[PDB]
This record gives sequence, C-alpha cells and structure tokens, in this order.
Amino acid sequence: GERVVINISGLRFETQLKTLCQFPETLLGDPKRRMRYFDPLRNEYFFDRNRPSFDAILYYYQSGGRIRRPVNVPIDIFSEEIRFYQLGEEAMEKFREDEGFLREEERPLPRRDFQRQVWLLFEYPESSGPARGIAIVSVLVILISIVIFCLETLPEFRDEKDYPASTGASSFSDPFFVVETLCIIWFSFELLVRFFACPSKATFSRNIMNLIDIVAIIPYFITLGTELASLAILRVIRLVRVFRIFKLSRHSKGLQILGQTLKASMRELGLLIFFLFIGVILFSSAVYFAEADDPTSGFSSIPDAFWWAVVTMTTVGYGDMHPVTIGGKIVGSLCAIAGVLTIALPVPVIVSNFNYFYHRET
Amino acid sequence: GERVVINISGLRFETQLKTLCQFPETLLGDPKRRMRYFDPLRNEYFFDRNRPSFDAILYYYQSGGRIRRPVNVPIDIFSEEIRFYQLGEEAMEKFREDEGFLREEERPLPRRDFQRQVWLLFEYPESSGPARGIAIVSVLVILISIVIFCLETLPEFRDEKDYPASTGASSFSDPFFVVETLCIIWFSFELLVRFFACPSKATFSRNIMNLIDIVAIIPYFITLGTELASLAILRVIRLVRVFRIFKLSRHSKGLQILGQTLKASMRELGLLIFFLFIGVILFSSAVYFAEADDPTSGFSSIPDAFWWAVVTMTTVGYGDMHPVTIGGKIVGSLCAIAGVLTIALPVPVIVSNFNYFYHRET
Amino acid sequence: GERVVINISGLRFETQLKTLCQFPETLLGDPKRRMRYFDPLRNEYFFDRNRPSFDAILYYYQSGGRIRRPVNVPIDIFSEEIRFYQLGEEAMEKFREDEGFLREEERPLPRRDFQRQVWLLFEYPESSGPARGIAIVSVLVILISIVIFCLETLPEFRDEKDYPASTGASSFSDPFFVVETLCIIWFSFELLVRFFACPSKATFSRNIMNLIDIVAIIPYFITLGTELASLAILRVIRLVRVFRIFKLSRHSKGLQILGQTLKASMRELGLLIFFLFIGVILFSSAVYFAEADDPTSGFSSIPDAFWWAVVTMTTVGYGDMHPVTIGGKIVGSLCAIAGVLTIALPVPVIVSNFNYFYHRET
Amino acid sequence: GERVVINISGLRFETQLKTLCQFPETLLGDPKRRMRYFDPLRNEYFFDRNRPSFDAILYYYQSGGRIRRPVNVPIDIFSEEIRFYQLGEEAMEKFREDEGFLREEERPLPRRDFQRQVWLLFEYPESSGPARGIAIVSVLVILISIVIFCLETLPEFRDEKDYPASTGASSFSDPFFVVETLCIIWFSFELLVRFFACPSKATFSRNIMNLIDIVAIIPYFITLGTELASLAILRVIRLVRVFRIFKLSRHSKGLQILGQTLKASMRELGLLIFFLFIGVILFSSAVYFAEADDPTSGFSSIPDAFWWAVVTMTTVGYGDMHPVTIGGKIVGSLCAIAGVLTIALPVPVIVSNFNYFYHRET
Amino acid sequence: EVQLVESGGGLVQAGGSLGLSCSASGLLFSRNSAGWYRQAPGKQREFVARIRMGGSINYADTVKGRFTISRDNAKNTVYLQMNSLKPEDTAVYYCSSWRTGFYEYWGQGTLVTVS
Amino acid sequence: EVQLVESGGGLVQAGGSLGLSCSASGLLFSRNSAGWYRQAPGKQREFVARIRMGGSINYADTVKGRFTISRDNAKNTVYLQMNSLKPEDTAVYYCSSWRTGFYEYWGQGTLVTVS
Amino acid sequence: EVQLVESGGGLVQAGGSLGLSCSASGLLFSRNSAGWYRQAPGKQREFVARIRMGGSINYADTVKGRFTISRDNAKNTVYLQMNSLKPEDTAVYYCSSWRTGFYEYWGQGTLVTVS
Amino acid sequence: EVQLVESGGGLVQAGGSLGLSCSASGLLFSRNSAGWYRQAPGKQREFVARIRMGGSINYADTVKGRFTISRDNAKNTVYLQMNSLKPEDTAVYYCSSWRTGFYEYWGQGTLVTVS
Ligand SMILES: [K+]
Ligand SMILES: [K+]
Ligand SMILES: [K+]
Repeated sequence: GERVVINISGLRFETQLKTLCQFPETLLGDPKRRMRYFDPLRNEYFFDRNRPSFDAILYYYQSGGRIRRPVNVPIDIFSEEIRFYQLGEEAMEKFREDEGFLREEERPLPRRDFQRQVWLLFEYPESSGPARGIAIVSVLVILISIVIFCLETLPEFRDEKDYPASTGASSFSDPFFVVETLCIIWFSFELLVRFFACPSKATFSRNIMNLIDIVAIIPYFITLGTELASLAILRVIRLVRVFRIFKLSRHSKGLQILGQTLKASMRELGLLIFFLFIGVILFSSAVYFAEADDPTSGFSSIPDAFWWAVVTMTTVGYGDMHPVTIGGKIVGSLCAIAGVLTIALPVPVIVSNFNYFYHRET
Repeated sequence: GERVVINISGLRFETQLKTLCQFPETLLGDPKRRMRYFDPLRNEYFFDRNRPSFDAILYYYQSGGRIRRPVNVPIDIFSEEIRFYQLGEEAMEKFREDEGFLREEERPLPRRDFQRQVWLLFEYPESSGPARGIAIVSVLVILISIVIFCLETLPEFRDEKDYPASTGASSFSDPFFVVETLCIIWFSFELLVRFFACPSKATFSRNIMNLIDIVAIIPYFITLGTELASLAILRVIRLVRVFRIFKLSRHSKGLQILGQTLKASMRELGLLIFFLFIGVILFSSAVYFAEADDPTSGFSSIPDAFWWAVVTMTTVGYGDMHPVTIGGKIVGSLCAIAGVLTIALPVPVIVSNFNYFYHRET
Repeated sequence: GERVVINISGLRFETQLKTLCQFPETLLGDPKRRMRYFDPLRNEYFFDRNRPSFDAILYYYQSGGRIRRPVNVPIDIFSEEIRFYQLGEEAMEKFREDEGFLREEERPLPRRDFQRQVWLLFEYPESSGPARGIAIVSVLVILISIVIFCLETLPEFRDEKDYPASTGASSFSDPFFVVETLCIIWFSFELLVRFFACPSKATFSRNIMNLIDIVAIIPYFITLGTELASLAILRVIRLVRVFRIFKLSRHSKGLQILGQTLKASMRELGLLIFFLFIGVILFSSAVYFAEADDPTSGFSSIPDAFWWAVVTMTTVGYGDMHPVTIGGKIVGSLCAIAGVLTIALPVPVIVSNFNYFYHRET
Repeated sequence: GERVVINISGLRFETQLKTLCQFPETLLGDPKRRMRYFDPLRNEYFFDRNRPSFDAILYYYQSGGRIRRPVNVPIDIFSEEIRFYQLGEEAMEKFREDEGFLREEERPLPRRDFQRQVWLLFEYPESSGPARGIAIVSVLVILISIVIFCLETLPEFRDEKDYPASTGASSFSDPFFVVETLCIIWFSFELLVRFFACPSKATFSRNIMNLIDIVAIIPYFITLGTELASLAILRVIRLVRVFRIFKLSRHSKGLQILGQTLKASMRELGLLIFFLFIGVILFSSAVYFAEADDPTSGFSSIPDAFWWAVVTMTTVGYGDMHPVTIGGKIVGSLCAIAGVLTIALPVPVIVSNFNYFYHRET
Repeated sequence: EVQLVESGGGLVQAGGSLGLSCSASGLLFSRNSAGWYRQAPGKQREFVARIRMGGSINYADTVKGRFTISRDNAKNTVYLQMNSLKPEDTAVYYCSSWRTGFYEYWGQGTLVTVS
Repeated sequence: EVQLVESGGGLVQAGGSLGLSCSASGLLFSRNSAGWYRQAPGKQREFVARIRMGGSINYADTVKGRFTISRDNAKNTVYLQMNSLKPEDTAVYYCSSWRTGFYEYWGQGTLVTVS
Repeated sequence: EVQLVESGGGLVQAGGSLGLSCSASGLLFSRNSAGWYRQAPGKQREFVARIRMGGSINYADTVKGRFTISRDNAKNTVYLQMNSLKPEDTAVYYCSSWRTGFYEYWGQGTLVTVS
Repeated sequence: EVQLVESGGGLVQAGGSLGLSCSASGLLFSRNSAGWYRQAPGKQREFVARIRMGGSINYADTVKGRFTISRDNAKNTVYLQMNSLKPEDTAVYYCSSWRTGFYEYWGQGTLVTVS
C-alpha cells in the first residue's frame, strides 16, 4: 500500500492511500483537486491551516464516518475546516448532530395561490401589518373571555336574581351572555379558517394547540344544545371552561417552553408526588399516635392529620391544628425538616430541563 | 538497551525494548504479533490510529499498570484502543474502575431445577407473564393494607361501639379483621416461598427488604398470641404497623435510590440537626429575655419558646405566639433570616448525592 | 512562494512568506526585527518560549485578525506572549474583548481650573479628606430624612391635633417641618453644585441617579407652591416621597449591582409574573368549584379565592380561609406543590446574572 | 550560546545552555547528574517519561521560577515528575501553593518533660485512653450546664417561691445552684490547667475558643461577688450565660467550619440585611398608603406594617394583620414575590464558601 | 343533615308586636343568603324580607316599615321583628337560606294569625 | 388533674321538669364524646343519653321524647333537660367523657328521685 | 355605606343619671378614634369627651368628673355614662369616629335636656 | 399605665356572704399569677388566696373552705367568693398580679369588716 504524507503547517500527518480513497468524492480523495496543493520537490501536500483540527479530519477517513470536534478547537474554526476539506453536507449535519442542535424547519405552505396567502396571513404574525393586527385582536379577545368567566361568577351583579331556585337564557337581556357569544363567534370563525386553509388536513388533529381550540369551543355548544333541545354533567362542563387560559399559548414562547419542560420530565414529577405521599402517611400516623392520649388534643383520626402533614412539609404552615404534647412537637419538627429535604431532591432535574429548553431558542 | 521506534500516523514515539517486554503477553510485547505491523524499509512499526490515545497506552508499559484516559479522547475511541492493543480484560476493568462505573451483577440462581425455576418466577418480574401478574397482585395487596390501617382508625365505623370501656376479636364479625388476616396470609406465604427457594440461605438475613418483610409480619402475630394466650407494649406495637409502607420499596426504583442517598449522607443530616438545635437554644433564649417584662407578652419559659423558634426558622410560621415588643421583633427577624441561612448550608451535598445515585442507573 | 521555518523550542512551525507579511509592522513581518533571532546555520528562527501559545499567534497571521487563547494556556502567559511578538494594542484589546472584560473608564474632568477642582471634591469621595467628610454628611442627611418620613406618619405626636377635620403649615412650630426643610435645603444645594460644576451639561439629564435627585426634590416644592398659591394629587405626592430611599444608591456598590441585575433580566421577571397569573386563575377556579356546595364553606366567588391562591403558592400561607371539603384539600395540596415548582423555574437565571455583575467589580 | 537537545520519548525539546544553568543545583543543570542520561551516539539526552509534563518543567527553567501544571496531566503524575527532575522542596511547595492547598501544621509542644506530657493529654484527645475520657467528660458537663440554664427558668420548680417580691442564695438548699457551682468548678480547673501547661503563654489570649472559656466563666463570678459584696447589669448578665452553647465548638468540626464560613462572608451578610431593610421600608409604606382609607383596615402607622413586611417576604407568613382592600392585595403579592427574589441573591456565595471549607478538611 | 327550626308563632290581636326566630346547624349563616317567606291561605307564598349575604336588606310592599330582618351573625340565628300586626297578615310563615345555582333549604313553618 | 362536677339534683314530684349540668376543666368537650349515665337502686347503671362528638344524639327507650342532651360547646358544658319525670326514674346519676381505646373519665354523681 | 346611630336621649330633671350609646357598622371602632360632641342652642358644638384609639381619655372642663366615655371594644359600641345632669347641659348631642388626614363620620343626633 | 381596681367592699354582720372583684387593663391575667391579700389592723398583710397561672389554687389556714378565688380568664377579671364571714376577718383587702423576677403590681384597696 503506497503512503501519502500531508504536512499541515510543519506537522507531518501520514496515512495509507487506501484510507483516503474510502471516500472518493472528497477533496483529499479526488486525485485532481488534491493535485493542486501537492509540492513535487519534497513529495508532501503543504497546507497552511489550523493544526488541532486536521487531526479530527483524518479520523473521519480512517473511521468510516465518525466526525467529533477536538475540545480545544472553537466551533467556528471547525465548521470552516469541514468546508475547505469538502466533506459534504451529510458530514456537516452529522457535526451539528454531535453538537446536538435542533435542525427541523418544515413549513409546507400549500402553494395553491389563495390557501397559501391567507395561511401566511393567519399563521405567521410577523409577515405583514394585518397579521400583527390579527394577533393583537386575538389576544384581546382571549383576555376579555377570561374576565367574563370570573366576573360572571361574582355575586354583585346577580343580586337582582339572588332568590331561592323554587319560584344561558336566550332572552338576550344578560350582557354576559351576548359578550360571551361574541367571543365564541370569533373563536369559531378563526378555527374554521385555520382548518380550511391548512396545507395538511390529515395532521390537523395532531397539533395540541388545535385540540385546545376544540375543547375551548365545546361546552358552550353542548349547553346551548341541551338548553334548547344532565345535573351530573353541569358541574364538570362549568370547569372545562377554564381551558381558555391555555389557549393563550399560541402567542407566548414562555408557555410553550413550560409545556416542553413538563412533558420531558414526567418521571421526576411522579417521584415528587410519590415521596410526598410516603411522608404524609408516615408523619400523620406518628403525630396521631403521639398526641391522642392528651384530653385537650384535636387529632381524632389518622385521615385527619393528613392536611396538617401536607402544609407543615411544603411550609405553607397553617395546619388544621398544632401539636400540644412534647411528643407531637418532636414529630412536628422532624416533619418540617423532612418536608423540604424530600421535596428539594427531584427539583434540580426539572430546572435543568427548563434551562436547556429555554436557551435552545437561541 | 536496544530502542524501538513506533510511528502512529507520522508521530514518532520511541522507548527501550525492556519497557514493552515488562508485559509480555500484550500485542507490542509479543514478538510474533508485533512483527506483522513492522516495516523493514525504515525500521519503524507504522500503525494508522488515533494520535491522542497511543500516548496513554505507552504510559501503561512505562508505569507498571496505570491506565488513565487523556481528557480530550472520548470514552468510545479509548475503549476500542485498549482492545486493538490487546491489554487484557484486567486492563479494561481498571479503565472502568478509573471512570468509576459499578461492575457488580452477581445473580447466583441455585440451578437445582425447581428451586431455580420458581426463584425466577418470584424474584425477577420481567421474566414471564405470571411474574408480572405476581408483581401486580403484591402491589395491590400492599395498597389495601395501608387503606385498612387508616380507615380502621377512622371513627365513623366504630360508632356502633363508641361506648365507655368499663361496661382483634376472633368473632370474625369485624370486616377489618378478616381482610387484615387475608393480607397477612398473603405476606406470610410469599415470604416463606422466598425463603425456601433462595439460592443463599445464609445471606437471607442480610438483605434489608427481607428484614422489612419480617418486621411487617411481627405485630399481628404477637397480638394474636397474647390475645389468645402488656399495656406498655400495645401503644408501640400499634405504631410498628406503619412499616408496611416501606415494604413497597421492592417494586420501586425511586425509593431504593432515596435509601441509598440517605445512607450515604448521614454526616450531613447530623450536621443539619445539630445546627438546628444550636439556633433553637440561642434564639428562644434571646426572645424570652427581650419580651418577659411586658405584662401582655406570652413567653413564660425558655422551654416554651422552643416551638416558636423551630416554626419561624424552618418558615412553617405558625408560632405558639408572636412578639409584641420592639426587641422581640428584632430577635424574630434575625431568627427568620438565620433559619434559612443555617438550613440551606448542608443541603447541596444531599442533592448532589441523590443526583449521582439517580443517574447511575443509566 | 518562499517558505519560512520558525522553531519555537524544537517544535517546527512553517508558513508561506506572504502570510506573515499581511501584517507588516509586526515582529515576525518586520524584516529587521526578525533578523536578530534568525540563525543562518540551519535557516530557522530559534526562539525559547511557551510551546502551546505560539500556535495561536500563527493563526492570527493566517486568519486576518482572529486572536483566540488556547484553553490550556493561562491568561498571564498569553498576555505576555502577545507583547513579545509585538501584535499591537489593537490586538491586546481584542484579546481582552474575547475574554469579555469591561474596558470603559471615561472620566472627562473639565480642566477649567475651579470647575475641575470642586468636581474632584464632590464626585470622587476617596480623593481627599473633606471628600469623605462630604460623603459621610450626605449619608447621614439621607438617613434622618427617612426617619422623618416614618416618624411623621406615627400617631403619638399628632395627639395634640387628633381632632375631626371640620372645626405643611409655615408657622414653623412643627419640628418635623423645619427639619424636613433643612434636608431639602441640603439636597438642593448639593444638586445645584453638581449641575454647575459638571464637565458635560448635555449628558446630565441622562444619568439615572441625577433623575433620582430631581424626583426626590419635586413633591415638597409643589406642595409648598400649591399651599401658598388637588385632592386627587395629594395621595400620589405623599407616596412619591418614598424615593429618597433610592437616593442612597450613589454611596453603595450593592444597590448599583442590583440595579444592573434587575435591568438585564426583565424577560425573566415578566415570565415569573405571567406564570403566577396563570396558576392563580387555574387553582382559584378549581377550589371555588370543588367547595361551593358545602353549606359551611367560605369561597363565594372566583375573584375571592385569588388571595388564597397567591399566599398558598408563594408559601406565606395565611389564606383568606382554608378548604373544608375532601376535594378542596386535593386542589390545595396540588396548589402548594405547583407554586414552588412554577416560581423556582426562572430564578436561576436571575441569580446567575447577579453573580456575574457581582464578580465583575473585581 | 551552545544548544542542548533533550528527547523525552521521541519528542525533541531544545533550549540554550544558559537557560538550564540559571538553576545550577537541579538535575538538568548539574553537569554530572545529567551526564548519565546523555547518549553520545546522537548527542541527545534520552529519557522515557510522560510527554505532557516535560513541557512544564522546561518553562520553569525559561521563566525564572513559575511552576504551573498543564490541565491534562493528573496531579499524581506531575508530583512524581518534579521529584525525578529534582526541582527542590521550595519548588514542590510552590506547586502545592498553585493548587492552593493549606500547608500549616504548627504544633509547638513545649518539650519541658511534664508541661509537654499533660499538654498532650489535655489538648489532643486521640492520643491516649484518658484523653478520650476527658473529652467525653467535658462534653457531658457542657450538656448538663445547658440543661440547668433552661430548666432553671422553667416555672414548675419555683412554685414553692412564686410570691410577690415585696415580702443565687448561698444557703445551698437550691439544687440548681450546687450543680451550677460544680459545672463552673470543672470549667475553671480545666481552663487553668490549659493556661499553665501551654507552650505559648503570649498567644493564649488570641485563640477565640480561649476567649469563649473566659466569657463563659465571667458572669457567675461577678454575680457571686456583687451578691456577697446593679439592676441595669442584671438583665444583660442573665443573657451572657447563653454563650456556653458556643463553648461546645472545641469538640465539633462542623461548628468550627460554620465559624470559618461566617467569618469569610461578612460582605454578603451585610448585603443581605441591607436589601431586607430597603424592601421593608418600600413595601410597608406602599401597603400603608393603599389601605388607610378603608374604615375596617388595621394599619395605623408606617412603623406598624414593618412586622407584616418582614414575615411576608421571608415567608414565615403570619403577619400582624392581612390586607382587606384590592390595592393592599396587589402590594402584598408583589411583596411576597420580591422577598424571595431579594433574599435568594447573596446566598449561593455563602453556600459555596461553606462547601469549600467543608471539603478542605479532606 | 341540615335543619331550619323556628319559633315565636301563635295568634295576635290588632296592633300587636312579635318576633319569630330561625336557627340552624350544618349551615353557618355567616356565609349564606337568607329570608323569611309567608303563605296566606288561598294563594302561593310571598316574601316578608330578604337579607342577601353582605347586609343588603329588601322587604315587600305589605311589610315595609313594620318589619326588620337581622342576622345576629352569632349562634347561626336570623331574627325578624314584626310590628303593629294587621288582619291581612294572617298566614303561615317559613324560613330559608340558599346559594344561587347550588342549594336551597327550608324551614318547617310557624304561623302568626292576627285578630 | 381532670374533674367532672355536676349539679341540679334533689327530689321531684310527678310530672316535674329539671336540668342537670356537667362541667369540666382539663378536658375540652369540643374534642371528646360524652353522655349521662344513671344507676337505679338494685341493678347496674343504664344510659340516659349519648352525644358522640359531631352531634349524633341517641337515647335509651325509657327516656325517649322526655330528655334532651346538649353540649353548649362553650364553657366546656354538657346540659341534660329532663321532662315530665316519673317514679321509675328514681336513681343516682353520673356524667362521663371518653376516647375509645385511650381514656375514660367519670363524675362524682348527683341524684334525682321522683315522688 | 356607613352609619352612626345613637339612643338614650330625652329630658331629665336636676341631679339625673343617664347613658347615651353610639353603634355603627361598616367601621370597626377597635381601629378608629372616637368621641361625643354636643351643641348648645345658640353657639357651635363643644366636646363632651374623646377616647383616642389606645385608651387615652380626655374630657372638657364642663363635664369633668360627671362623665365617662368607654368603648366596649365589642359590638362596635361606644357608651357615655353622664351623671348628676345640670340645666347648663341642655343641648343636642352628636357622635363621631375619624382618622386624621383621611375620613370623618358623624351621627344623626340625640338630645338630652335637663330640667 | 397599669391599674388594679376593685369593688365589693363595705361592712357585713355574722354569717355573711360576699364577693370582691379585681379587674385591670394593661395586663392580661391569662398570662400572669395573681392573688388577694388582706391587712388586719395592727399587723402586716397576710394572704387570703393565690391562683398561680395554670389553675393551682392555695389558701391560708384562716380562710380554708370559706373562700374561693377564680379567674374568669375573660374580661381580665379575678373574683373571690368569701362565705360565712367572721369578726376575726375585719380588715382592709388588696389585689395583686406579678411575674417572679420581673414585676409586681398592687390594687388600691377595698375593705370588708364583719360585725
Ligand atoms: K415558607
Ligand atoms: K408559612
Ligand atoms: K400562618
């Protein structure tokens, strides 16, 4: 096997001709390209380039594909070096893959002339002037919907009707109803246009923010339908109307990062709740058995010290009651300490995941 | 001493023949194996391999055994390099030893035909279908045992018998007793089979989860025995029945990691409780002597401000009372600050130990 | 192109003559300076200097300006190396730029003889003896101004006038008024001298501490003017007098670092308040709908559980009330946990910014 | 200047003869020692040793003394390398100085035969059997002294004398007095022997634990003296008796590390208390001016919301009262958040100092 | 589980003066709206008074200025002070406390008939 | 350390009306079950009433509809209102408060005999 | 929204003894200063008493030693005990509670005239 | 700043029955020990009763079984119930409340002399 000597700035690197021909379309392998740098006087290919990098670009030839950056070569000087050597776009994506950088930007505009134009208007708000106008209008509509959900349940406005039941009306006299119907009109129109102008109708019931729009529309329609057509469903439907607060996540990049963080960390949250349940059983049992004898004590059950055990460990602190025996006080100081000890353990994993997803936007 | 020149990719490394013969069974030392790579034309052994690694593999020959990975060679490229050089399995375990990786997987199945088959059924739940069935049944039995311990001490069911004592019955009328006996039947059968089918009966009273099974069986037997055969033992025995919550650790890998973390960090927990005791004495004494003169104050002792001092420093906050003097308020703000200052100091050691034992499963 | 071989301690580095002449005023480029080190016997320029550094000083010549320190050469050995090679002050500032070190010390004393002398007296307190005297007097004046703002609103001194209104006086009988006027006299004189002796009068309404002085002077003048010349302005003006506490930041280097930290971290604080608002809506709605049926419960509105939701999540804990249903207790333990989970997420960014600005003084 | 070529394992390092003679007593400089390694055949000094290290040992010769370890050579391989090269103990201490390791072990036993023997008995408890006996006796005496300070101020024992004052006695009838005198007898004897057997009487009033012994002895003597020979001193002297809890630090290595941590971090604690004072003034003023109008509110002063502001920010939470206006609630949620934001900022510095002093024992 | 018991009834003559009381357990009145309802013989119940939680009192036209409804806010007690009773009053009375949208509770009844 | 003192006794004639009281200190009744027990001359004690903590009242057959047991839940006081006393009642009465499985406490006794 | 109602008035003869009361809702008196003011016919109001919050009582020269102002600090009630009333007292009285710099509230008036 | 005022005095005949009271402000009695002291004419004060905080009552030999000292623990009030008064009782009485080692406070005095 004949040998080839490449001299990158005085540093002689040597290899067998077979190794650099494994990849033939590359700069060193291609006979013609490499011929330019060759110097016939000393039989060596002189190049003037970074010394620490050309070591990694000979490993790629001798290892069938692996591309790993030395830890003392900065990213920019390496990216340029794969380019001069002509290792190919497959190679540079693998280098990006080894530095783990997200590479997905797939935006298939339909390109049917009108579907594409209105999709550009309604999806990407930075594109135009009316796109930012539509973003501002949608955020203000969501905000007044939240304000109607809370001011509706306030009692000061219902005092014309605060009367015993034994004595959503379409009478259009209640102002909360007509402003509520205007909000649901806007949500329905916006969702139907985002359905009919999308470039992928099969994938539309896959994105989670679309399923947030649907479950925000639903309960007003089923209460209108059953009203102009139950008592178990009504208390559930009145609390599925709180999900319009999560429909404010299409316009925020902080709520979307908290959704990624809470998805990618479910094992840690399960460990958090499991450790809490263990500690609550243990400490509530010990305070019940160390304070039951005293005639002036208040713990009357083991499933009655559970609230006291959760508030002392998390530190909110109120308690249903408070220990009055010397023994209850020793099991209450151990409970206070063990609480922060057992809830601070899985939290650094969660904040590290957030910090990663928070800087990956950059 | 004759000298040998080895050229790993243009980089000439030289050593005395004696150094590479110290270990004779290895690739460089064995005369025949090394003869293949030798090139007689220039009297050098040409190899095409990583440059940063072959430096560490010459230190092993010149240092009688030390094997340390350069910090700029990734783990995979090094592991492969010890293999090509043929340094032996003793060498690769030492490299694993220097990266500190747990190497113990000792599972001595007895191999007596039936003892081994049922041991595979009862110990390793992933092996079969009935093994996962047995795991699911054991977890559900433990859960209903906890539910009986708490609902038994509730008072709503005892209101047919809530009467003065002056007026565990085997009458089989109390439903809590018969479901309790079913749970202890299942625990006893499962423990006795894990005793008689184990491959090491001498080590069976060494594993901690086995001693958890025994101390979960014990108090029901001694109360049945003494009932059909004390008043000091009864209040202790009623609280040793809370250890069935720790018998749920054979089926969780988060409770086992918290047990390793709390074993390997006892000096830090001792420092935590010691610092708390110092601060409680100091601040309770200062608030007693800075508020005793006021006729409307409530601290009547130094061992009466102890609870106030523990709840203010940990931040639960309720207090037995609250300072009413200007001086009590200055010693109560210093107490609030010094509490978090003196309890946040030993905690990063504990969370670092948890994080280590938590990723070592991977 | 003729080639030049430079030997830094046995290590031969080679380059084309064109590359080292790109920068001609430098040591290697200047023919005469480099001629001293040249050895005609072997046609190489021998230097005795650090090996790891001379690699980076050849990249600067071959990369048109980039200067990056290898990660295994300590700062001091590199700073000296750019000096021996004579790369120029533009080069050494760029090296300081790449280690990101603040380089701004612009103090334009006016140099008009008297304006410069009194500016040195009043601005830089370390310069003299009377400068530290003036610093001590200003800090004591600010402190007694804060003491008058709080002891004025105390009620024990007003009990000669605690009478119904239906029955800032320049009568000079109220001692708080005359000591207040002395403090505002000192602030006005000090600000007017710092105006008339400054070397840049156009930039004087740009520094934030100057605008703190102005808005601390303002409300006493407008209340004196309108008194010897409203009922909406009076309650606002009485609270803009609290900004004299921020006028104590010219004499502290900890308040100035907290101002830099809170300026450079506004996106994180916005995320903190946004996450809090989301959680408050969600948990207050769930506790209102899970406790409204009980006839002895106290939540009468969704905008009535808002305070309970803020105090439980932050852990102050008092609550307006406390859950009394099993369902309110499950939504109150989840609220306690999710509070610390959602407020501990943006805080490490803020403490990292503080730690950076806190050590950059060194 | 003649040149010398040293070949450490194939790697040729070259220098001028003058540089390696700067230090003449060293291995390379000494002509005779270096002559052994010299090989006359190729005029080079062959050595077989680590390659990354010999680079740093040539910088020491060329830089007049600097010794810095390359970051990719482990500590042990370097320590050995300075030894083979014979750089001297001054050099190895400087290497230890650059890795910053404490080097002080100065124990000047007096060596006067008896003073030295009893000093070994009383100071270093690991030396003998009676030394550990004396350590155990001293710790038990300190513990019962703390128990007398707290049980003395309890009221259950004084109920034979709980009578109006108008109607430390040496009557020896009070058991607390005689056990207190036994404790002060033991402290006095132990301190006087540690005075008269010390090897440095001039430095004895410099060590802080000795001044702890003196201020623990003092108040019993001055109350006995003034009793058998004031009303302002008596309430101070009764609280200087709490320093016997700090006399337990000679026998603990955790209290001594907390003393080093709290000494080396006083600027951070000053910043903590300063930030707290700023926030307390700001938030107590804003809640007083946003709740004074309501006729059912309870804040009657700005120096009456100070306690509410400290407990809400630190999170103990009790408050003197709680906001009842919409405006008080907005200034109370901002107060709760800004509290943890402004007290979590200087704390990582303190825990890092503790972690450093805590592992430096190893 | 909850109960609304009331007293103070009987018969009265012209120009009388009387005070019915409503008490309950299983239901703090501090937290719920309440009122007194009467049912004349022959027609459906009409309202004597309403004290919506928060101290807002409203009365029907017939009892204006002759009737007062007060929640002592202590002892879970609501008391009505009727005055100068007239023969048109003759009726049977009832007590109640409810939360709009969730629950409604009644008393057993206690009558006052004016001669 | 704890004590249960009671009053209201004596003798009564046919169709009487009376009210014994039980008070204690060292024992909040807010937190413990309580009842009144009587002991006729010649047989063992029987129960007049029981108010298990939580407001669940049960009475024996003899005193049904003529007796009421109430805990004012204030002043640590339990009061029994006996009514239309009959000669079969003649007996000595006792008071108690206990937690099942932990403690039992009695009064000294106070008698009511019906003529 | 807030109200100050008062009673106890009328006419008295020489050497009388009487006690007016002031009660309010929408205003805890526990937290605010209060006093009783009278207005003789022909001149402006003078002060009978003042109890600044914190228990500091001061009276004018005319009523010294014959008058006491007390806040039961319960039931949001301030009571004045007038004694040995004299004919110079003849006047109309008023009640008040205020915070200096923020608000001032009055009663409707209730008179005591001495014969 | 603090005061101890007392009432209930006068003169009584043989076999009387009376009850002095001690009240204070600036001093919750819930938190401090208290007692009643008397001073016969001609010798120094002796003690009638002591209720050390925590409900431990002790009396001197002369008043045993004829006297009771109780802290209503409400209204900052301590009440003594004297019984069957005898002529040896003739004396002037005083009230007190103190913390051993810190403070001692007295009443003005109020006398009960037995005929
Ligand atoms: K807390
Ligand atoms: K708290
Ligand atoms: K609290």
